[PDB]
Amino acid sequence: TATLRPYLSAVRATLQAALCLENFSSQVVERHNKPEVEVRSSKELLLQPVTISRNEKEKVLIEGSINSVRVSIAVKQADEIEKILCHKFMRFMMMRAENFFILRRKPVEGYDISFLITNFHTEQMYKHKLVDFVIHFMEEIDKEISEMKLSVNARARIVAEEFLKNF
Amino acid sequence: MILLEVNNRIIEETLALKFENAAAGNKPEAVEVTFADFDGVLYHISNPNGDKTKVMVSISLKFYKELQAHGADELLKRVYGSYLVNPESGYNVSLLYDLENLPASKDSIVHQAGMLKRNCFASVFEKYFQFQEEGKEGENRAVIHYRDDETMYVESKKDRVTVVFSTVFKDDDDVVIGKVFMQEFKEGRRASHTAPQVLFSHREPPLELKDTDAAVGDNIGYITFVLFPRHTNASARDNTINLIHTFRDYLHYHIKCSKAYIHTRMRAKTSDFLKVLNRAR
Amino acid sequence: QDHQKLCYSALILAMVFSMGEAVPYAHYEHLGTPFAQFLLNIVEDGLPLDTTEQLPDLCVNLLLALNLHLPAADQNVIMAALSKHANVKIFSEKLLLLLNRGDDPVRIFKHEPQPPHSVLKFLQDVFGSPATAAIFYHTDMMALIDITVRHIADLSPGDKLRMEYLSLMHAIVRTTPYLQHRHRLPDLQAILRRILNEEETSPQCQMDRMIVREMCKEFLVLGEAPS
Amino acid sequence: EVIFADLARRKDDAQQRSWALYEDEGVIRCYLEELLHILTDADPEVCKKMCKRNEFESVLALVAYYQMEHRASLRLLLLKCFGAMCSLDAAIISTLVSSVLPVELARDMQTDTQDHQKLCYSALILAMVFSMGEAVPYAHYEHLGTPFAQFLLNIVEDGLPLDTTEQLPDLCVNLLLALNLHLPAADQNVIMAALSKHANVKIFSEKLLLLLNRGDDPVRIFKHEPQ
Amino acid sequence: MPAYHSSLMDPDTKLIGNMALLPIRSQFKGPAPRETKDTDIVDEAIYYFKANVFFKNYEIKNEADRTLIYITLYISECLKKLQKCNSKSQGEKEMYTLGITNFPIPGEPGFPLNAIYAKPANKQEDEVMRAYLQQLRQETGLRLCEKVFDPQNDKPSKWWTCFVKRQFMNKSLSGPGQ
Amino acid sequence: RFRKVDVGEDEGEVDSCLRQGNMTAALQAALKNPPINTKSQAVKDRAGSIVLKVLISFKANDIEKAVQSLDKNGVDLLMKYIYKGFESPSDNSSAVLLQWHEKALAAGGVGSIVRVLTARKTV
Amino acid sequence: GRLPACVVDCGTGYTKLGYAGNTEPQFIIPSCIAIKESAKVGDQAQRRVMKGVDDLDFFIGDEAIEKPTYATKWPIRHGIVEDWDLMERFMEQVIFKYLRAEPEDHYFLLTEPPLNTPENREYTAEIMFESFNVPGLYIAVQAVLALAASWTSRQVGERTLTGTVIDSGDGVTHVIPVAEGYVIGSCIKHIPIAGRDITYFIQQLLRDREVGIPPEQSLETAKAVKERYSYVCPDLVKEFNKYDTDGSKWIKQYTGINAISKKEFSIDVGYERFLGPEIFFHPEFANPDFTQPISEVVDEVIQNCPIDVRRPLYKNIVLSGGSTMFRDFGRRLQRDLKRTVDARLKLSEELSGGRLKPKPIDVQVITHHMQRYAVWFGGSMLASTPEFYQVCHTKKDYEEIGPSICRHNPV
Amino acid sequence: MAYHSFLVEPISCHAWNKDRTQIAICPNNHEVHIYEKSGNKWVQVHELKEHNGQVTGIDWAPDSNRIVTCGTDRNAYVWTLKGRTWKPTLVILRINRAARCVRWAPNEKKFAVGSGSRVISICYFEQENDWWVCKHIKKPIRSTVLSLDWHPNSVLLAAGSCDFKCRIFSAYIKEVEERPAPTPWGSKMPFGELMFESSSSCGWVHGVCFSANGSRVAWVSHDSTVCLADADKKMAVATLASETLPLLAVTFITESSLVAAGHDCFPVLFTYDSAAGKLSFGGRVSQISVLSGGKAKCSQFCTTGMDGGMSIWD
Ligand SMILES: Nc1ncnc2c1ncn2[C@@H]1O[C@H](COP(=O)(O)OP(=O)(O)O)[C@@H](O)[C@H]1O
Repeated sequence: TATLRPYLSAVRATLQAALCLENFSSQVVERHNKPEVEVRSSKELLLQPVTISRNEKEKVLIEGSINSVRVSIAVKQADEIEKILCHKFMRFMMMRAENFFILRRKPVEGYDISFLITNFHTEQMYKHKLVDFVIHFMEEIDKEISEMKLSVNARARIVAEEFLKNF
Repeated sequence: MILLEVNNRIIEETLALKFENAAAGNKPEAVEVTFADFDGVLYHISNPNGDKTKVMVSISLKFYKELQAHGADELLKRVYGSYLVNPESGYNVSLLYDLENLPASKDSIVHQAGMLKRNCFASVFEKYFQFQEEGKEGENRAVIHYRDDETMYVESKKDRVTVVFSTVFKDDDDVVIGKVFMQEFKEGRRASHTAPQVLFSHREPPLELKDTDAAVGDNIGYITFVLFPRHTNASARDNTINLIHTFRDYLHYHIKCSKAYIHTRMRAKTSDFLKVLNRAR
Repeated sequence: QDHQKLCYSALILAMVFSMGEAVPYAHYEHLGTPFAQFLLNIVEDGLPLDTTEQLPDLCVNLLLALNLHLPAADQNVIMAALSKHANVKIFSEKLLLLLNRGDDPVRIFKHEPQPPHSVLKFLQDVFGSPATAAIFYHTDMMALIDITVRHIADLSPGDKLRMEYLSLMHAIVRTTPYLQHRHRLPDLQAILRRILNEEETSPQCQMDRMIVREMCKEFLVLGEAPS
Repeated sequence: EVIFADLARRKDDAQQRSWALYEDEGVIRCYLEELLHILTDADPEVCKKMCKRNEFESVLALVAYYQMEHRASLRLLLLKCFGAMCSLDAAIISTLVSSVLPVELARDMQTDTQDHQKLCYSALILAMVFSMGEAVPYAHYEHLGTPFAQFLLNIVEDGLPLDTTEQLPDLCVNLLLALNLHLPAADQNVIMAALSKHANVKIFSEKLLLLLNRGDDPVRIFKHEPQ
Repeated sequence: MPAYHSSLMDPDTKLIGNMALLPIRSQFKGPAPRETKDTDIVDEAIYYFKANVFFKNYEIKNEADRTLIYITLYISECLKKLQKCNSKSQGEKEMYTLGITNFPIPGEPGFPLNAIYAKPANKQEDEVMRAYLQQLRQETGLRLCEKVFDPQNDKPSKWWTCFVKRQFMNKSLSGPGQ
Repeated sequence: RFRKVDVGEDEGEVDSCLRQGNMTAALQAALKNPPINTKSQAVKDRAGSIVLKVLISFKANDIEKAVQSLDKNGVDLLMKYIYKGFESPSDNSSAVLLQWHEKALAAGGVGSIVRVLTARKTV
Repeated sequence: GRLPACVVDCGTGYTKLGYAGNTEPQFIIPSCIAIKESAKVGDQAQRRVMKGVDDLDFFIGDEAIEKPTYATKWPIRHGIVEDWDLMERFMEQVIFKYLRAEPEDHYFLLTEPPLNTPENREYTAEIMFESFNVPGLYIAVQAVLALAASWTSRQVGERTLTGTVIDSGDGVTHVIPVAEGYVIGSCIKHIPIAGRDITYFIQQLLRDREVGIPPEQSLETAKAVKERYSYVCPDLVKEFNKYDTDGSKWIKQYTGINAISKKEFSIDVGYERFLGPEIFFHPEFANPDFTQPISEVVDEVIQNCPIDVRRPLYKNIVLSGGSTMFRDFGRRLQRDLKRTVDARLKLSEELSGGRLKPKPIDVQVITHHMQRYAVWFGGSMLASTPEFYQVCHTKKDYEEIGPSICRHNPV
Repeated sequence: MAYHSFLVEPISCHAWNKDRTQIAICPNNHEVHIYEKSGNKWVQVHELKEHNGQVTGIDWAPDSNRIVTCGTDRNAYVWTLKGRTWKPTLVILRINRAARCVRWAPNEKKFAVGSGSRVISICYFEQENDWWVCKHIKKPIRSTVLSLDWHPNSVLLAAGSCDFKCRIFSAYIKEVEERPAPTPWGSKMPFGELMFESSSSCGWVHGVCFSANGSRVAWVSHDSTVCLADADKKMAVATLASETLPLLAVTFITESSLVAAGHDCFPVLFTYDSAAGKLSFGGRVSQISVLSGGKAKCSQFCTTGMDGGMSIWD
């Protein structure tokens, strides 16, 4: 229902506030340094989860912490065919998480993809370009799925021709 | 490969090799090999009784009882003649060559041996085509369990011979993708005006077949071909029979490939996303 | 027989017509339907010399530019070609890949008094009659309704282009068998609810709300309550 | 520095150079054509200093890559680079002459007469390197001697059906004149055996006098000091 | 791992810098005594050469290895000249003029192994090892010139000239400074 | 097996102002009662639902005046209710809350959002 | 009736295909794929983009090695699958064109190199369970199958269930100690030399020595002289002297046919008869950073194994894979080992005053005619057994747990 | 903006020599680099590299010329310039988790280390061992201590913490120091008594500072808030919330003005008035320090940040 420009702008202003990360050695093991949003072992270092959604199916969850932020987002699988094609697209993107330094190797339960930014990423990478990548993903994902649906339809038609024409 | 080829390479290779050494005469080396094909066929090539000079091919179709009701016996004799020896134990057909008497037409005998599964199936079509080409109509309908949960119904009508492939899709991916392919088969005449009518019924038996215990369920599909006199006639029947009996595996083969084709494109689309994130470094 | 000259000829015609001005009527002796049928054939199966596979793209670009100046769908010398062509498989597909991205290939230059968005124009001209509405395969038109029902939702108020997708849905509703298959009708109504209630007050927003009132008055299934 | 580093790092990728998997023509083409520009747009003394860096490793690695590469497109750009390098300094020429490069060019020409464009450039680069009259390894005469001289005489007398510019006749004259330049003595000279054995040479004869009439010397293509 | 190492380090044999002045069975003038055994350090180098150039790690046992390695580096240089020679007579005359050129000595710049040879500090060290290394070069070139040319035609043989490209662990006695 | 041992561990006024059409004050009326201290859960869901009724029933062109009438405390409370309504999606609700967000952001900036994230006593 | 399981051995040089219960593979095919290259006119800017059914226009095996208008690709590198896009296509035509087995009802035995990264087992199971629809899969350790092939082929009474297996495919060499049928995985060592490195070293050495081999056939001739003229030498420096002095007998002419002009050409074959396979004993030749001879690595493997098993292992060193087939290979490996072990004992006499003399160790190196396809044969015998259908991962397991069921390995 | 990028990587702490001729920094590793102002351009003069893990705080005693360092290796070391090379002295710090901050006392007889062990270690020299020994403040600190500042009397110590609360503690070490005078914070001040607690409950407390009279503490929190507690109003605390991102560090520059900095990457001035007791945003990264004029009347101050480099302001 709601248009795409307000939804992205609300997400951007939220995510811009959550990337105020810091370096923070953990309290629970001698001198381990680990993202509190994933280890969750002390709870005065976790921020209140916040959620932005444009309808009942497309929602972005932001889970902050003193040293990390986890961003997990869901996209509308409007067709039976899109569920398959979206799962495969996410799988093949998630299969390369060592190159997308901010990407988890598994999604958060009930979300299609989920990013994890550490303080180190906001120190080494351009922080504002990490936001722009999350936004650029969120803009393009459904155009990319639509292209796959068309390209599969095309293949099915050409393969049907190559059988029938021989009779 | 877009189409599945009809001739088994293992027969085509091993017989061509053995008959080559027979033409050179150098040695009757032993052979013993077993291999499957589609449809649960289970071939065997062996030396009979240990006679290294004789070579015997056997077929093992699980559905040959209630296929030889539709010929599938006189046809094998018409095509193979002297080569159609008595069945080997446990197998329904055997076919014996020897390196002493095989003719110089080596390429013909080896190619026709590779067709052995096709020459078993072909008799049901050749019979029902000849019914349609001669105007009988009241005859019984051929039911052939080419797999154990998946059955072909060949029916003759004064204008038509129709070939209903019941089929089963094992994963939900295959149901969703398969339902796309057969939509393009439904319309496929739009690009090929002479092609046979293809109907697809999904979960439910087609309404004329609805007088037998045809299955119902989300995994089941019925595909109906309609073959006109431009296909069933004596000039076209052989090519038509070659195409039709492979259709079921043609469909499942391209389902597999289309999933692979998607994977190629997904890796490309991923790489063009990664190219964006690299600008954040 | 000169692949290079053919490519530049097609490119220059697209460049030349890219501003949508009317031509001498003497032009349509050649630029009429026989040339349009020629361009459809080049896209549908190409030429042996086109080892770059490059003419199909140039010829798709050219038909969009050629149509840009024609006023209507009934007289349209291009649409009369599509009607009479035996089977338009490939052109149907390439046109959707462009609409999906939503860019306009014909605006190759920066000149400021820009014409209409060429692909939205070309599709509105396709659907203006039942004979050309049959161009699409069923699966293609399903993907078309999906693509446009998405773009109408995502465009913000006051955008020039949101009216055009509204007009293209109006065209599709009015001339295809839409209300007998209803492929995305729940989602369309949910958007038309929002569009009709939209409290923004710019002239283009008023025009968007008006064309929804035209569309729902013609087809009362639109604007009905959710299921 | 970046180009000569990366070209070396590809040349020794012994897996990819014989059991190809990655697509690499594009990146190599871009690196080679970038190299060719710098060797001709930049200050020659810098370009010299990088070629002669570590006993000509940058040069000799690129030569060894040419023996190993077999894409005709990539081969053609490598030749253009070798010419520009050959123009810089007689120290580079004498390295190229002493390396494997002349032998592969002569083997290529005798076997692959079809790529007219590579064939012309091959004869040019081969005449350029020999233009200084440096002594070669005796192992070179095995290919360069009497068989190759007869092959050139056949081209200059009879031509090739693919040559529409007649550049090969003139280039083959210049190449025979270049190879002869370094040979001592007289009777055993591998070129003179070819002239003796060839069946009625005559076009070469009258082409040769037209050079003497003007008195110019096509082989002195570079201004390098010890004429 | 184990490339071939020098056999003939007799404890009687004097050192200069980090190189052992092994006797040489040569008619050329020089300070080391006249060898009389059949094997000689120049012949060790020449006998090992074809095998030795393929190994890519080389552990110095003693000063004689720093001596024999120098010969192989010089053989990998003389092959460059004689592959161009039309005849054995040309090569023999050429090789005599090659070895007398003033090759760098330890620690003098452009010498390829400044990490591993220390410079002679004094005239009676320096001049004598020049007078030694010179006669090693003179003999080494001549002994190749006897065996690289095939006697049927004075072709500098394919089997020897094949090695010209294969520099000894990528070290050149020409020196990388040129 | 040693390794596996776990060890070492208002509504009658709100609807009155709404029915009077005092909509700007109806926003204030909702924000008077923050159930921040409440241990009860259902009280929180009630308070969020009441404020959502005002945010939805507001006219879209008047949201600018409504937000601008709040103090900086009200703006931080408004944000804490905005981010709550996003967790109960409904066909209209998300479209208006995304607009309330943009105007509350223009008033309170990203700092107002940080005070949503850092709020230790979840409303 | 009951259909035989499929056995596929995805070698770095040759893939081997067939059904369980056969004494030979039905096909031996080079593990390469020919794809249509005309896309390179557009693909100058970026990797080839596929549309329509163009990705079905490919050939594999002997149909692909010399086609005039297709670029041959070699998907497998160090035994690992390096480009899963091409390997996934290679599997399609293997299953449907050659074997003609419908995947849905045939179990697959699919081999693995011991160095295989876990991530690559996830992918290979994911392709077989989910791109295809195999009912059950078993990723089998190549070395154990090679030992069992010798066990089941060799003479009764000498069928010891323990041995050190040296497998040298085309990609990498593995030295695997086995005792009582258990792989001692901790003690495995890998030698980064195999047939490709031998081929490339010959290929370089010809290109130094013997210009005139056309570049397209440079790989063909290096492979041919390797397989037909090369042998493991007894002593390197002495062999050079033998070739220099008796060159009339040691130098062999090879005559090749030009792929294009179909003119003949000919070469001397020389030092690259014994150079080449020498790189097993001097890895520093072909590889900059490895230096232990194979006859050194084998002893370090055994002398890390438990003290009881060391003596059994020396009695049953099994050679496997085509790169071990050089003439006199095993004879030298034994000699080097024997010289290494008997000295190890002799030292322990002196450090004990000769009060006791140790029993010798009987180093024996064994070879068997399956070596071109020994791993495959060992698989086809395993796959005939009823236990195989109990050991396989069933498709239902991949429904309850993802690809992660294939993380594990013998180490 | 005077600026100089020492490193691309986060300058994790800095401390200044007595006359500001030298600056000590962490180059985002377990080493401390000292730079001397070699004319216009900085040159590295020393590299203190005894730590076994990342240094997290540095301080430089201006009268005694000693550098104290602490890190996530749980070490602290006091560095003395022995002739020409800095040599360390052991601190028996006795903490089981990372150290996070260090500050010398104004009298340089003692220093305090805040840590993840939920304690503040107060260190003083034990000359019979030639090592430094600790007493621990402990009782009300519920989480890690992020920042410290000393009262000018060298007894009262203000501490910020992840449990949202600023606090003032009496670090009176009776072994080394004469009893302090009474103060407006209180007359009692034995070791470890709790003089003050913040009203705050939400954001972490990143930075804490005393006024030069010691009568005021200000702190900054992840709420993007500044607060100032004034002892002469009997510990009434002003508050100002702000629209920008959080503030990470703060300093007084006069008794009535602050400078602060935060994730917005630029410095911000907050003034205060003792009449109404309100902060005011006078407006305009990892820590701030005063170069000249001190906390009473600063003339220059400087900043360093995760974005790298050093910056000086007037
Ligand atoms: N007679 C032979 N002598 C030496 N090597 C051989 C011989 N025959 C084949 N080879 C080599 O064996 C190598 C490996 O083949 P194979 O064992 O099938 O490898 P893999 O099974 O690992 O793919 C190939 O490089 C092939 O050239």
